[PDB]
Amino acid sequence: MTFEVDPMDEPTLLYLLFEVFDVVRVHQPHRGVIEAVYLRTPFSAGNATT
Amino acid sequence: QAAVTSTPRAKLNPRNWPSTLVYQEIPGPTTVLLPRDALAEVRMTNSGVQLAG
Repeated sequence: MTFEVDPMDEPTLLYLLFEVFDVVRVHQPHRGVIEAVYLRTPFSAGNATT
Repeated sequence: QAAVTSTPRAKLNPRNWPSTLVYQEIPGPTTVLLPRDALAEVRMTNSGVQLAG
């Protein structure tokens, strides 16, 4: 993408955020045991490398 | 008493006792319940799912 912005003086960021699906399923099968399953669809947190 | 209990020996106070005659502690087989699934966590992790807990 190529944004065109007004030339102000002080340095600035852009802070672009892609709207994604991030969810979590929390399963607690035994007394005192909690495990969670995260998932972020377009920008996945982990992959085969991680 | 001796007849009843003592092991019949050809030599009082042997310098070494055979494995057969020594009381051996034999515990029961130890069962382990493996927590994880080896293949499933590989499939989920490769997908993009980030496991925890």
